[PDB]
Amino acid sequence: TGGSFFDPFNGYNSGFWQKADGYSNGNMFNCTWRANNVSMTSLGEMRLALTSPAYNKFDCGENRSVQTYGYGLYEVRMKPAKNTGIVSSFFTYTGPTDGTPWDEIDIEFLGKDTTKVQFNYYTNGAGNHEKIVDLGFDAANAYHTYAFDWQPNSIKWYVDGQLKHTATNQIPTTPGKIMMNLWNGTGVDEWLGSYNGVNPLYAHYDWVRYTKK
Ligand SMILES: [Ca+2]
Repeated sequence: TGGSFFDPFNGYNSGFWQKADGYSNGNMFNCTWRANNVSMTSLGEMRLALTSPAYNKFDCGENRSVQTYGYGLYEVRMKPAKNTGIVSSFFTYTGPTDGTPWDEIDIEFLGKDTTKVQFNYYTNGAGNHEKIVDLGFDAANAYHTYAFDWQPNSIKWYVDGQLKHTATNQIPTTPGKIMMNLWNGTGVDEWLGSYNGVNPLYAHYDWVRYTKK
């Protein structure tokens, strides 16, 4: 696994992170990941872009850690994109492609309503832990700090240092990579709203911190 770190996103660290490029996840992810869709701003931010190179085709950005991370506090200072039919995320993930069980822990912002955040996690591919929380502000407007404390017997999620949600049942056990992506869905209209093709759209990440357990 990796040790504690802080990245201020003043520049793109290619020994530490890697960009998805040249393929689509398939199913609900109605886009092709492109390296060019992950970029660094002159303000010290990582920006993920949803862009359209041709009619009804969408390019998106996903960035992942090279190392894998285990128990402890994950914090992201970010602001999601705002639009029907999209998600901006910050999550941990390992699964069958990595020779392990599907273990994942999510903070997801459904673009159809950026005044709510969704929490979730999967343990050995079993999911359905969705919890939707009212933020009391519009996440798309300004940076906020979002976090999860992943322990052996519980996950605790925070918004600006305040506890919002706690899970205790069927908790993930396999270290995963730290990931962020922004994408437009198809086939999941009830969850995300339909996507209406509007672009470009951006999600911005000021910084990421992990603190080992
Ligand atoms: Ca920064």
